[PDB]
Amino acid sequence: VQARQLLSGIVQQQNNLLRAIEAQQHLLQLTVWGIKQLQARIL
Amino acid sequence: QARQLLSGIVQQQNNLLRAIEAQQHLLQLTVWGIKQLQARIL
Amino acid sequence: TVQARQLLSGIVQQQNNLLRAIEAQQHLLQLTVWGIKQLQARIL
Amino acid sequence: EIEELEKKIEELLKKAEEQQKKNEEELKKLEK
Amino acid sequence: EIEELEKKIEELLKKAEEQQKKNEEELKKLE
Amino acid sequence: EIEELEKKIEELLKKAEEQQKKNEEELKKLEK
Repeated sequence: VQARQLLSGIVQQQNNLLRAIEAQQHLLQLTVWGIKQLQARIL
Repeated sequence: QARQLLSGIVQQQNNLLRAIEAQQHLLQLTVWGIKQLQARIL
Repeated sequence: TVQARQLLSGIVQQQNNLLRAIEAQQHLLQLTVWGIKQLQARIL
Repeated sequence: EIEELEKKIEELLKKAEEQQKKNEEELKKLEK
Repeated sequence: EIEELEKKIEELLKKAEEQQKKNEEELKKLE
Repeated sequence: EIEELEKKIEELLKKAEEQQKKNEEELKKLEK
């Protein structure tokens, strides 16, 4: 219980990283379709 | 002490690490897909 | 606390490593975004 | 391969979301 | 869409950098 | 620059894997 404020910051930090990774997932998935659309345009 | 939260945090860290590693694999594939297109497109 | 200080230190350093990994991936993702846009300009 | 990776990623993030809730509930039981 | 995602990601990472400094500071006080 | 980023990312992930093992070891040690 001494490390209470630290643990709280750690847990909030893990949600910060999770939200960042999820937002990157959405962007990565846009780039996946962007590449697929270009591949169709060539082929 | 607070063992149960700490166990969950450590598990959570492995979860995040595993997700980032999987994203890296996918990013690597998109890097090559772009290079292949640049080779066909210039 | 006084026990788990070592684990707390490792967790905090672990979060910095994950954060730095995610930030590097963002720079790479940013590059792939522009690479796609440059190709779209040449094909679309 | 891409679709297998998308599936894997979303499963891992689902697992991380469940763990985030459990951690926040365990943190609350110590009074945040 | 791309631009709102890049903006969103960069704000989340800045928030994580702020929290990283706070956690590192509190790890010092605890130590 | 793409090469330098892939190298840096993999280096950080290997570093994070080492600390994950270290953290799991230390968690196990917290037992008796």
